[PDB]
Amino acid sequence: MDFDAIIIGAGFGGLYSLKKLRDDFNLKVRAFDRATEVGGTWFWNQYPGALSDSETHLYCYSWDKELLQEMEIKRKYISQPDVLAYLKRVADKHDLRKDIQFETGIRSAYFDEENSFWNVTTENDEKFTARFLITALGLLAAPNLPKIKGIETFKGELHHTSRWPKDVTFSGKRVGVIGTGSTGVQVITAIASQVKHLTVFQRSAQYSVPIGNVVMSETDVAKIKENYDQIWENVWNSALGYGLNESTLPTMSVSAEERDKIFEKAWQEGGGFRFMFETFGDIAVDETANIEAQNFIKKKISEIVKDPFVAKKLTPTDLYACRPLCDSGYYEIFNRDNVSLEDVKANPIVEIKEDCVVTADGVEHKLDMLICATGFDAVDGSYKRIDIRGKDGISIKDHWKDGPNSYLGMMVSNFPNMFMVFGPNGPLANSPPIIETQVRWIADLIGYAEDHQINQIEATKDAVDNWTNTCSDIANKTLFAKAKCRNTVYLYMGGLKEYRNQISEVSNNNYKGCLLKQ
Ligand SMILES: Cc1cc2nc3c(=O)[nH]c(=O)nc-3n(C[C@H](O)[C@H](O)[C@H](O)COP(=O)(O)OP(=O)(O)OC[C@H]3O[C@@H](n4cnc5c(N)ncnc54)[C@H](O)[C@@H]3O)c2cc1C
Ligand SMILES: NC(=O)C1=CN([C@@H]2O[C@H](COP(=O)(O)OP(=O)(O)OC[C@H]3O[C@@H](n4cnc5c(N)ncnc54)[C@H](OP(=O)(O)O)[C@@H]3O)[C@@H](O)[C@H]2O)C=CC1
Repeated sequence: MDFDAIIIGAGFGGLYSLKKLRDDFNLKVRAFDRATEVGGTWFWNQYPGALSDSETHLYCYSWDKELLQEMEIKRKYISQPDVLAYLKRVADKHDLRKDIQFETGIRSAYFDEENSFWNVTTENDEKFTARFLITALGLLAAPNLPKIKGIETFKGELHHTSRWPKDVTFSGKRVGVIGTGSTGVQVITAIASQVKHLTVFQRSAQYSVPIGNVVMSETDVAKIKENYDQIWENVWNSALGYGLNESTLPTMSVSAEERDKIFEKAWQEGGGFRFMFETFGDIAVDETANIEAQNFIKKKISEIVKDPFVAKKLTPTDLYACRPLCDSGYYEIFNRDNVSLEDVKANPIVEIKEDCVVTADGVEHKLDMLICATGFDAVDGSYKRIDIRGKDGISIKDHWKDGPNSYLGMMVSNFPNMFMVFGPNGPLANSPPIIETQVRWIADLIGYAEDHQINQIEATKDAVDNWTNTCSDIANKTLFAKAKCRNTVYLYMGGLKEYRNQISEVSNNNYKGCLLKQ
């Protein structure tokens, strides 16, 4: 009797969840977040070089036409402080904070089968009740780097990229970075010119393409805002929602000289998804096609990195091109006299002293600062860190013991009245379009519940297994069977448009696979 819905999360997913349910469906709803301000991961992740993978004019909401026309499009891609300022504007305009309880982590969510609602308890023993639970948790857990003996003995600055403190200075300091993923590449490229010396501890070299983050002219921004309606229709009609001309052309169907200029054109425009999916249509499907994309980036590495032994060290061994990163000058950094690259697969880290990282060759790497760009736990980690218990009292820890399974990426069997926003078993595409799709869909169902006097919604065990069927069927058709994440399937790989088709069919067929109770 407290609320119609409780929302966990104050980022992209939770913000739109609260706006949709409160202002478009007149529900009484409260949102909770451990943060002190809106933003989600854009409020937490403030490491150097933090940048969006998707272009500025698309990494935003589409449901507010006035916001689209007044939005600031400063550069082709948007930095973390600017995303945070955008989400704070969204909360300002739509009067959202008055229904968000900040500095409040939820500890447990217990489904009350008798009354058909959720018992939600914060970490300060505050207990709320609500008919529906909206979980917009994102992806977060941060595996710091234990496994390395003696990391707790380090006397210098030790930061994980997810907990990046304020007022970090780099001048005159010897800095080390562990991790060469998307975050590591961004930090390394941003700080190398600022430090006295940078040591990169690379376990696995990955492919990276230029992002081409350039300033946007008054004319560039005007052409976007004049054609914004068509731009978003292309997003809903695409597989990735990145504004790309998604290619159908086979990689080997063109000559070697034509293939080189197609890759070169995308290399100049910039963009990771552009290089994989705007160039040709079978790079993630055919091995001969994939190797062609590998050899182009491998050739680009050996031209940029003048030292052939450093270039060889940066070249991915046998890793096939599956999600290459984007960078703003990552390969050029290793030409600097103050940058050292350490292959910690052939020369592993064995211990950390009070003042250094020591490798297996005995070399002590003196450091004033050690940055851990080591990553984040699995996508179900944010859910397992919650004490959620549905029917018969089973917890999501037990139910997802062997990975996350769901119906349409939004519903979990044995967990009624719980709807996941940007959760696992979802599509691989631009996140704001995915979040908007799922939030509009979930709100449509809850409105269908208030109209039809329904107080319990639950997915069946077989609709979930049917979802695992279509995800595994599409996934096993693509090259994503070597170094990724994902018989539990983690992602639906049919694209955004087919995901919206799939989810529209069951909303048009009386929510097939859902157990509606009155
Ligand atoms: C630097 C960066 C750049 C990215 N760029 C792109 C891009 O270009 N394109 C793209 O498609 N994706 C991108 N992503 C990924 C994706 O867009 C983000 O994960 C996205 O912000 C997800 O939004 P969200 O609201 O669902 O989750 P989040 O933004 O992570 O918000 C989740 C919130 O829930 C809160 N929360 C969780 N559990 C609890 C609890 N128990 N109690 C209280 N609060 C809780 C957290 O504190 C957090 O504030 C990027 C991610 C990062 C980190
Ligand atoms: N817009 C963007 O481009 C961004 C996207 N993201 C998203 O966030 C997710 C996380 O990105 P990231 O933060 O890079 O997390 P990642 O897991 O992608 O990067 C992990 C890095 O840490 C290294 N590592 C982990 N453990 C060790 C160890 N014990 N010793 C040495 N090296 C180690 C890994 O090496 P190995 O590979 O050998 O395990 C890898 O290089 C990505 O999936 C990405 O999609 C986040 C920020 C920016």
